[PDB]
This record gives sequence, C-alpha cells and structure tokens, in this order.
Amino acid sequence: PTYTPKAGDTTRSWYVIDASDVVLGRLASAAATLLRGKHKPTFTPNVDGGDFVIVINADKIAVSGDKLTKKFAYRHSGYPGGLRKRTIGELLEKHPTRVVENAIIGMLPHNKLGRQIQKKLKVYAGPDHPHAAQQPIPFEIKQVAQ
RNA sequence: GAAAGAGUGCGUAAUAGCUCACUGGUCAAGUGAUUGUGCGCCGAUAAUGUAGCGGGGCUCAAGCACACCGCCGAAGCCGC
Ligand SMILES: [Mg+2]
Ligand SMILES: [Mg+2]
Ligand SMILES: [Mg+2]
Ligand SMILES: [Mg+2]
Ligand SMILES: [Mg+2]
Repeated sequence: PTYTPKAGDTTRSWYVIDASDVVLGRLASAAATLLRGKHKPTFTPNVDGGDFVIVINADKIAVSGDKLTKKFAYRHSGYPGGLRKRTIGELLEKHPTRVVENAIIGMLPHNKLGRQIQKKLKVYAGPDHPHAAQQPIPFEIKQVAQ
C-alpha cells in the first residue's frame, strides 16, 4: 500500500538561505516550504520530516510598500490594557531576527508537530552562523516554470 | 488711442496709496477650459485585546479589468 516512513527513514539536510534584499513573505514562505518537507517525495503529513534551515542576513530583509512604519506586531500581556505594539521598523533594530522568524511561524501549522518543526529554524541577523560543521548548502529562491 | 474698468482686491472708515483686468517689450513651445469615463483620496467616528483579509504575509501582487492555458475540488457522474 501507500508508503509510510519507518523508524530510520528520515534524513535531514542543512540549507542556508541568504536574506539580503529578499521579500519577507517570499523568503518566509519558501523557508516554511523546505522546513515542513513539502519538497520531498516521501512527504507524509503525520511525520516531521523536513530539513534544517539557516537564514543568514535577517537584517537585510526587504519589506515592500510602506510597512516599515504602519505595520504592527501586537502582543498582549494578559493584564487589562496589556497590549503593546511594535512596528516592523522598531523590531528591525531592537532585535531583528524574530521579524523574519515571526513570518515563518505564521506559515507553519499551529499544532504540536509545528512546535517540533520550529526547532529546525536558525535565524541569524549577521552574515555568518556557527553551524559550519554541518556543511549547509546554499539555497536559492527558485520558481518552476509552466 | 494700445493702455485705462461708471474702475478688479487690500486698505485709506470718504479720498490717497498699494495693485489689478487691459497695449509696448528680451524670453522660447506649447498653454488654458470643459465632457465621458477606469481605478484611487478626504468626510470616517466607542468602550476586555490587534479586532471591517480566517492568519502569516502580499504592491518584486499573493490587488483590479480584459483574453487565454492548466490543474485541485463533493457521498454529483463514470470505472469494478
Ligand atoms: Mg476707479
Ligand atoms: Mg503689472
Ligand atoms: Mg489573505
Ligand atoms: Mg470523490
Ligand atoms: Mg451516486
């Protein structure tokens, strides 16, 4: 019948994605794609069998239009009147990384498996990362023509 | 006579003056006015928390209109 992975069937690859002058939504959508494992013919929605993704230069992300001043990130502290908002602007120089990862978390499934999947994401604001030991192969944001 | 309006606005409370509509000039090609529309702007404004895209995100469209090319999709139809 239909193939389902056994215990030692999942193999993990390390991708590094450069984020310099890339659209935030495009980068995050692709990273979510190859973080969930949608690019593998052995995909199965039950199993967490994606790949590791490093995002490099999360500072240099591109946000189009006029969202660096009028787009907000809202958090609520649970206390009455405990809502705070930070623009994309402030969030890009206070601590930038979460901006990129915020987008990716919004495109992974919001279940327990999504929590397991998140752990494979490594966002770095700098141009360099500490994971050179896993030989991360560079990944290009490609579109397949039709 | 070109240029002088029973004199256009300020202000002199009235005049005056500042000016203007209107002819002379050096300049160097456009310049001003409507009507039919396609998309947008403002008017815009409530009380637990974003809160009038389902979310992330989208103008490098993932928005809109017109053509075209595929595909997904039901217990519908077909196949056994
Ligand atoms: Mg007069
Ligand atoms: Mg004059
Ligand atoms: Mg949407
Ligand atoms: Mg069916
Ligand atoms: Mg039937």
